[PDB]
Amino acid sequence: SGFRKMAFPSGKVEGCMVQVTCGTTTLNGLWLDDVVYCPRHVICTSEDMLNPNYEDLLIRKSNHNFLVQAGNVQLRVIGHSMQNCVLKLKVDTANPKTPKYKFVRIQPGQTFSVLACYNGSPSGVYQCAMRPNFTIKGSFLNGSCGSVGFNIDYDCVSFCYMHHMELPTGVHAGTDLEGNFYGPFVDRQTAQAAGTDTTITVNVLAWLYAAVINGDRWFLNRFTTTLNDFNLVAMKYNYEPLTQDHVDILGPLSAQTGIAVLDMCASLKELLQNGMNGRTILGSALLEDEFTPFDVVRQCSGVTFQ
Amino acid sequence: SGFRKMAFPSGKVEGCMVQVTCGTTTLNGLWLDDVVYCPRHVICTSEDMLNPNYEDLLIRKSNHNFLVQAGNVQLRVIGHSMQNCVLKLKVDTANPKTPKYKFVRIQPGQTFSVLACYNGSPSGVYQCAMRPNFTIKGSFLNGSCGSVGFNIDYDCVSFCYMHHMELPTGVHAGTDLEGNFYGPFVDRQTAQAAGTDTTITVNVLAWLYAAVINGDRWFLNRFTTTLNDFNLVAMKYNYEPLTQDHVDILGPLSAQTGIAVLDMCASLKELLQNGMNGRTILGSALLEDEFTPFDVVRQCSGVTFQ
Ligand SMILES: *[C@H](N)[C@H](C[C@@H]1CCNC1=O)NC(=O)[C@@H]1CC2(CCCCC2)CN1C(=O)[C@@H](NC(=O)C(F)(F)F)C(C)(C)C
Ligand SMILES: *[C@H](N)[C@H](C[C@@H]1CCNC1=O)NC(=O)[C@@H]1CC2(CCCCC2)CN1C(=O)[C@@H](NC(=O)C(F)(F)F)C(C)(C)C
Repeated sequence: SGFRKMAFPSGKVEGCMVQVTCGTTTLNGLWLDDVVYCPRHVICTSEDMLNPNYEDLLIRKSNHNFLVQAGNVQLRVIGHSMQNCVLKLKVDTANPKTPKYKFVRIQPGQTFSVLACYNGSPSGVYQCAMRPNFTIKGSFLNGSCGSVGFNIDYDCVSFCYMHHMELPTGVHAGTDLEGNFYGPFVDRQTAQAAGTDTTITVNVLAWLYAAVINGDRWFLNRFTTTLNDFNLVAMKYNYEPLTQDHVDILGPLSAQTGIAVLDMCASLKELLQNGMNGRTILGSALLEDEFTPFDVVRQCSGVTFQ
Repeated sequence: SGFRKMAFPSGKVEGCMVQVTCGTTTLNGLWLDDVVYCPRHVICTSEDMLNPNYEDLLIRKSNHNFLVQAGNVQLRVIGHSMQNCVLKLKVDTANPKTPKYKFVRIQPGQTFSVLACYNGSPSGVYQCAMRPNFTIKGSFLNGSCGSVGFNIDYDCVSFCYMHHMELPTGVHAGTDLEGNFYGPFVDRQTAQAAGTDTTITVNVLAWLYAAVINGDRWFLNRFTTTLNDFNLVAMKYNYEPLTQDHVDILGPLSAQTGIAVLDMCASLKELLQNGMNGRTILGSALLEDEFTPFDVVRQCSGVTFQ
């Protein structure tokens, strides 16, 4: 028992991280087979970070303008192209550490692990969710761009995120591995801002089930609610709506604990109207919304990866 | 910016994990050079989990009673010995993936990353602290014993924890890698219990400095306090005492933010007496005590490992 913010083991991804230098900018790249992926703003100059023309900027580069370091071994670039907001650097060596992988794009509400890197060297791993407003509440400093987010399914790494920028509230924006931004953000230094977020309702319910599995029951009650009546309360507390599909996804957790989903909704309803009154759930004094129903089952049931 | 519960990259440790079977018990072992380390209760039988005699139990075993699987490759045991509460299984192959390493024992208040494993296969990574009562608030299920806790310093893994058991409040107890338990716990199924914990004061202060670095300032105040007067307030809230050495360790964070340590103590004092009044710090509604001053500097300054 116990419940922790759990990331995937990072070893398969660590063996893909490299350092990409263009001019005086150094950031991280992801080396899979004979291609290195990195944020295209690596080619941006200090003179015009405000409104670059990346097509123009890239046509002025040669292969030799990209220094790629895999550890203490330099990789020769033999081709380059732009795909949306990422650069694809063709190199003359396939990464022998290439895992089985996919490029997948995730939905707001889903979670992933981030391997933060500087100078091609992994610094730390942590778990994030895609917020409803398409930001992620990350932990990133200068030089972290090109760090990736990922999920693991048995032996296969599903890459879902590459880091590109930090917004003025301290949250982060980036792309999928095809270079397409999550949300309405661009890789220029404009006045963009996150815009209003909501709480991921289905995930809070998942985490309440985790608490019950782990012996926190104090927030349970004998009441129930209709889905419609629950959602009227959710709207007022800036929670997002719960759907019948969310109820279906919570089925296994409902069956394990014996607590009907709509009964748990009635408990969440009372938590929202009354607060927690000096008590905690799973060591938190807030309702936690960055665990999916999958995350809870995995952690409380013990799935591994190989 | 941003602040996350950050674990170390786990790849160096993933390459050391193996599966150890004796009888009908399977758990995890740590393979370094030609030795596999695992919890000695792997040899315990179901008949007498209550009060085993491990010397007696081990003298009745042969090398061939230990099945060790490194992935899908079986390792031949060529010797075995007991060191305190761990078993040292000598095998006929050195782990070619052995990192530079040390066996270190940590202090309550210090943090480490845990690579949870089942059947020799890594499941997830998360960050823990050694509690003042020598438990850790982990996340562990059946078969997780032999998972290790560790810190990384450049290229060198400092192993500090091996998992052995779960106590009745859902917290966890284990040994250092020499087999010596943290705290007053034994590897028998008796009625042992955690005993009362305290909050790690210096770590809360570190995390308040992290918040200021990240732009949360609302809890600051114009007041100050003496160390003695602060500790009178700490005792009453079950915080542990703050020492001049703790004040010295917080020096760098004090200098970066311009907030004197004792000034931050006055802010913590008011937080303890008034609560947080519906506000949050670094996304938490509780005072967080599982980040050390080192953790904060590392995350807010960007140290890597290679
Ligand atoms: C990548 N190494 C870096 C990550 C970033 C530094 C601080 N914390 C982080 O997560 N990305 C950047 O510095 C990008 C690159 C930039 C925009 C594209 C053109 C070249 C310069 C500036 N930048 C930023 O993240 C900006 N943020 C913005 O422009 C935004 F607010 F999003 F519009 C700054 C202000 C430097 C954080
Ligand atoms: C290791 N695979 C396992 C980890 C544990 C299972 C559930 N969550 C966990 O962290 N360890 C055990 O099962 C140990 C082994 C045990 C004690 C030594 C002799 C052989 C049997 C039983 N055990 C336990 O953790 C106990 N706990 C206790 O005995 C304690 F409370 F600590 F005294 C049980 C009750 C099974 C959790």
